[PDB]
Amino acid sequence: GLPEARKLLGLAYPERRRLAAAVGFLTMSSVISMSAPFFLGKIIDVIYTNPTVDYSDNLTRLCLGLSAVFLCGAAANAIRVYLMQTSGQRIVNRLRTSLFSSILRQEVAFFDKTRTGELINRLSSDTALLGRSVTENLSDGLRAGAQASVGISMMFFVSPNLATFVLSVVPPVSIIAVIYGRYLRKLTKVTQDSLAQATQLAEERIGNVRTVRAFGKEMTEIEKYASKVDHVMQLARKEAFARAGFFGATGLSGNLIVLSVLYKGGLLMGSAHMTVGELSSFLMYAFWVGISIGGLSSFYSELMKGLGAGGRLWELLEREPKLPFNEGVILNEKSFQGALEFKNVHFAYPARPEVPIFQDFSLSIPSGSVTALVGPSGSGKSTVLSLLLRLYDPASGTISLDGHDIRQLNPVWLRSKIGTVSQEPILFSCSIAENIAYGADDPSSVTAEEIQRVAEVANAVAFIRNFPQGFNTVVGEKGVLLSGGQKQRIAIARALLKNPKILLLDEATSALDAENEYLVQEALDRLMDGRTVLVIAHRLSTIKNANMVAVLDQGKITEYGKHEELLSKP
Amino acid sequence: GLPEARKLLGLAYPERRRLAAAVGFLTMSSVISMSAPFFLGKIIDVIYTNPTVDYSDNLTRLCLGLSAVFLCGAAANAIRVYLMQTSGQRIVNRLRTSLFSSILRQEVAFFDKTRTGELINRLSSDTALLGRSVTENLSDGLRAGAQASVGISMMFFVSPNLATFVLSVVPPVSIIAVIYGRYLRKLTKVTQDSLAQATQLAEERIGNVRTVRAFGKEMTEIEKYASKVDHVMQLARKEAFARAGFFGATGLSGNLIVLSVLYKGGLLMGSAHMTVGELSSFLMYAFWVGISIGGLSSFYSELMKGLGAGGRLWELLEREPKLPFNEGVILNEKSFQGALEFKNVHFAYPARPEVPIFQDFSLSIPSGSVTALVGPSGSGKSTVLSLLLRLYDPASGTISLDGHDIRQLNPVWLRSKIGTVSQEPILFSCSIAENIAYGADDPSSVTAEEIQRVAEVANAVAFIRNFPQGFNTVVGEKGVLLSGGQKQRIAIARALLKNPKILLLDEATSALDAENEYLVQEALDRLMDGRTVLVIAHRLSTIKNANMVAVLDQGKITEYGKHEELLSKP
Ligand SMILES: CCCCCCCCCCCCO[C@@H]1O[C@H](CO)[C@@H](O[C@H]2O[C@H](CO)[C@@H](O)[C@H](O)[C@H]2O)[C@H](O)[C@H]1O
Ligand SMILES: CCCCCCCCCCCCO[C@@H]1O[C@H](CO)[C@@H](O[C@H]2O[C@H](CO)[C@@H](O)[C@H](O)[C@H]2O)[C@H](O)[C@H]1O
Ligand SMILES: CCCCCCCCCCCCO[C@@H]1O[C@H](CO)[C@@H](O[C@H]2O[C@H](CO)[C@@H](O)[C@H](O)[C@H]2O)[C@H](O)[C@H]1O
Ligand SMILES: CCCCCCCCCCCCO[C@@H]1O[C@H](CO)[C@@H](O[C@H]2O[C@H](CO)[C@@H](O)[C@H](O)[C@H]2O)[C@H](O)[C@H]1O
Repeated sequence: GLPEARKLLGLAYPERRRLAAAVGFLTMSSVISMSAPFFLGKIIDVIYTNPTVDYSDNLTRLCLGLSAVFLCGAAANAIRVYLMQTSGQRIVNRLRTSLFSSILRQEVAFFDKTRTGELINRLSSDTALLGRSVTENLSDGLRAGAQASVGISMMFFVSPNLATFVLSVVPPVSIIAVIYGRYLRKLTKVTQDSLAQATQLAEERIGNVRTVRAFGKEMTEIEKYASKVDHVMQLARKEAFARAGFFGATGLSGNLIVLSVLYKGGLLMGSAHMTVGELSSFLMYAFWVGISIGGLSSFYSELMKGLGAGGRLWELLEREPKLPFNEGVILNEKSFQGALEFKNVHFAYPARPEVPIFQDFSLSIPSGSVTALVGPSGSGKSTVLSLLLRLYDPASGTISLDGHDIRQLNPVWLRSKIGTVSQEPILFSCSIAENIAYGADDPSSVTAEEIQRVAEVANAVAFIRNFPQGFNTVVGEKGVLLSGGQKQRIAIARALLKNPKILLLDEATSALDAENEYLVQEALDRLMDGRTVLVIAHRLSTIKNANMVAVLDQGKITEYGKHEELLSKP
Repeated sequence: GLPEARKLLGLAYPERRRLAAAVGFLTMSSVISMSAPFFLGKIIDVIYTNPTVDYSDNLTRLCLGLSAVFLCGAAANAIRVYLMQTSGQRIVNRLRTSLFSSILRQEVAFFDKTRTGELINRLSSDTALLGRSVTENLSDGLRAGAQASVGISMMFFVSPNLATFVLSVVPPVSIIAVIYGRYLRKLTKVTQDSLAQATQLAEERIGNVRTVRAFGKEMTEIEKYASKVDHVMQLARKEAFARAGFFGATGLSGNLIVLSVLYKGGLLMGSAHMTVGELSSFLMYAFWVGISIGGLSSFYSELMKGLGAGGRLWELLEREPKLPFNEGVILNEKSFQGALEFKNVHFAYPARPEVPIFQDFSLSIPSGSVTALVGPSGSGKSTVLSLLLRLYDPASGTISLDGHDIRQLNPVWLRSKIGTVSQEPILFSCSIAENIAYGADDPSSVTAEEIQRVAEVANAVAFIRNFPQGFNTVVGEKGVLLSGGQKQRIAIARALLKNPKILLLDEATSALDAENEYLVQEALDRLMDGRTVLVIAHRLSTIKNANMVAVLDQGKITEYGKHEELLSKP
């Protein structure tokens, strides 16, 4: 309501001087324009009164004068439109940057409960709506509002009898038409509800054609759908009958209302209360009020749509992340060794809080050691990485870095010290070089020599240069699809460029081939060297060579020790 | 072109009598309507010539007569709209059923290369377009075409000088405006291309916020996006300048063209070549031609859109499935025993033809035996089920049922004999009872007693009745979410109701809990009894108890025999 309009006020505020200039051009053009029916009525009565008089010179002067008025009106409109559009574009730009900045500051839990599609609809559609609502739509309502105001005033000035008549007739007709319109909307909802059901059934059955086939139900589904769409046709016929009636009734009413004005006006002329010019003026103003009422109606719908968008954008713009974005301490070179400690950690994902991942999880990972995490569910093991990068906070317990609770540190800084290599790595739809550069604190500051060096160590340089575009080859989803081994080696190149003291590896037991597996293992060994390594082990070789082995069973470290001492225990 | 219009012809053909009646009402209304500027010009000249004459009785008779004309016109419009809408609805209904029927007849390979979203856009949007293109849009172009035709003819009848003048002036202005319009479209594309890039970047980075966080790149992405949207603003300002110029130029040109007609017309009146009424008639017809040109323009855009839709729908309607839908033999009771044979089967999925799944795969599954399929990739093992249900055909080799190549049999029938229980079952968004009933050849013919019986055997009846709605509980995605064990037991209830001689089980090694695992194993044992079972084994108990064990290595049966004889072999 009142604080909503206050937010729309401040939104247009940085552009107040452009919008004021444009409103000034809009007022000038709209009010000068409103004078034409009045002056046309005077000319109509002049021709009527004097049919024997030569009007060539007046006409030539008037048409030369009107040319000049039209050139001015065109210049004023050009300026007004440019000022309005550019004002909106600046507002939408400020909405895009502000909205994107807030979204990326939110905790992972927020993304867990919010769909990417909805956030993109807010960044696309809602920013467009909100931007034009305080500009184009505000100008549109302002013109229509002034033109109904001037029009109605001019109808009463031209003839207080005919204006009072129109004002007594239109409202009852408009009220009845609104009630008929609301009925027609309900018959439309009934049809579109039924059509939505049929389309959802169709979508489900196409999407699960393998299950449909498997049970020999293609013919059944075809007949089911045919029954649903035959019922839609039944509803659509009822709707069509009500729509035909409405268009007939509103059309007749519109025509008869105009006819009544021509008839009452015709009689007022005969009785000398009015001239033909005066009636012409009245009808032009009445028609202009009609259009202006339409304009105010369209302005109200777009204002409500823009306020709807406004509520959705102020929701994210004002959202305070439930986890700090760039806040906390940084450790010095002397104190940062890369030792990690889990102490009585309890955790369940925000989306599935009913499923406990950790239940009193304690694990001590000393500096420069290789600790192999072993256990049943990989969901539990993979969650360790998420908590170490503080994507989430434990429900209970603490995670410490060199004795410091990771909550007391700058999360951006914490993450710069912890590198990761996934079973299935994520590469953005940009060049290989940009993807590798991403590892650096400053990816625009990396040299081609640094990118090439880590690409050699990661055993990635040969397949990259074997691309026609080389390091300029656009990868990701929207680009060139890479093999699992190729994606992993670029992930290792990125890790090497990051150069973290702590490394978290998730071993890929799902897929690896004779050619890739060798060059990936060789690169992973070079990467693992001189770093605190936490590895979700699947390969027997990494478990035997690891300094320690941790058994994760039902979200707790049940057994911990060297691989050999673990075989002789149970 | 010519065969395209021939298809649109036949589309409207079943509704030819409704559409003819509506066109008749459209022609009547449009041609009677076109007479009003002519008759208004005569009345204008009558008032002008006789200002001293009482016209009250003529006006009252004319307004009573026009009331009757308006009541007729309203009735004709109501009928015309109803006939047009209902004709389109019948056409769209025939397009929905025909299109859905063709889609579900297509082989699984088709769905492998076609997105569900695209098929739903063809069933939603394109059926709507095509249906209104031969109805509403055809009527719209027909009215506008007749009204430009009558209008232009009437402009020449009213004044061949002024009509020739307008015809010499509008085309040069229209050509120049088209060239300026095409330029403005290119500046718009440049802006919207840039905006699409920025939005895609935003979508990717929001969608991969975990990777962005992990490398401390939230601030980098925010600044990257801000750079892209600042560049969009630069393009949008250039576009805004060209749009402002175009609206200024087209506005001025429009106004000056009308002014030229008022001036030339004004001079023709002075020289006695025309009357005020005649000029009024001419301007009304000129304005009506203007609107009609707009109407023909809108009709051409919608005709092209509808032809675009038409090409996409005739593509699927005329597509011949690359695998038979409901064609082939059925075996008798005596000859159907449920014995299966794979002979030198070679296969690679249509989407990934570079990856061979089977390379000379041969496996003999005798009637009433339990064969356990064991091996590395589960992708290979799961493909056996797809080939047995003939969702695909082998590239080489044969699959036989009781000595008959499954290609020679009716695939619907073949599938009625082969049941399946997946690790992750598929349940539609309908009642539990409807989901269970799906197993039957006639799911509407199953009794509540039959559904309850299989639900008891499947150990499903207790959790189903423990639902507030019971067997009426809507499950699937759009409904009540069930546990893995609950979904599996309903899958077993459906299998029991199907009562197949052959059963294909995919053992769920991913998830199973102490409570579910017992009741699911008990139900699976009752289901496995007296049937030819092929089980993708993960549980050691099922491999030891199985009649035979088949080792699948690199898409071939490397070792086959009893579990004990297999341990002493390598
Ligand atoms: C859905 C559509 C609904 C439309 C409703 C139609 C309503 C009918 C319209 C009737 C119009 C004619 O209305 C008629 O106007 C004249 C002229 O002002 C009035 O006539 C009276 O007042 C005028 C002055 O105003 C005097 O000159 C005249 O001598 C006197 O008789 C009539 O009292 C009135 O009945
Ligand atoms: C569908 C219906 C379409 C018809 C629309 C309504 C037409 C009404 C019928 C004709 C009534 C004629 O009414 C007549 O008009 C003229 C012109 O204004 C009036 O004339 C008055 O104004 C004109 C200026 O236009 C002066 O030149 C004249 O000295 C003055 O008396 C007459 O005093 C009046 O009697
Ligand atoms: C972007 C907008 C472009 C708009 C272009 C504007 C073009 C200029 C319009 C000029 C209109 C006036 O055009 C003028 O009309 C009169 C009246 O017919 C013509 O006049 C001539 O023919 C008429 C008959 O038709 C005779 O009665 C008259 O005595 C004779 O001089 C002039 O030869 C012509 O020049
Ligand atoms: C922005 C410009 C707006 C103005 C639009 C154009 C107006 C032109 C200027 C006035 C010219 C007046 O021209 C004058 O019109 C009248 C009315 O048709 C003509 O009169 C003719 O028709 C009328 C019927 O309407 C008859 O009653 C009359 O007997 C007959 O001669 C005159 O012979 C002509 O000289």
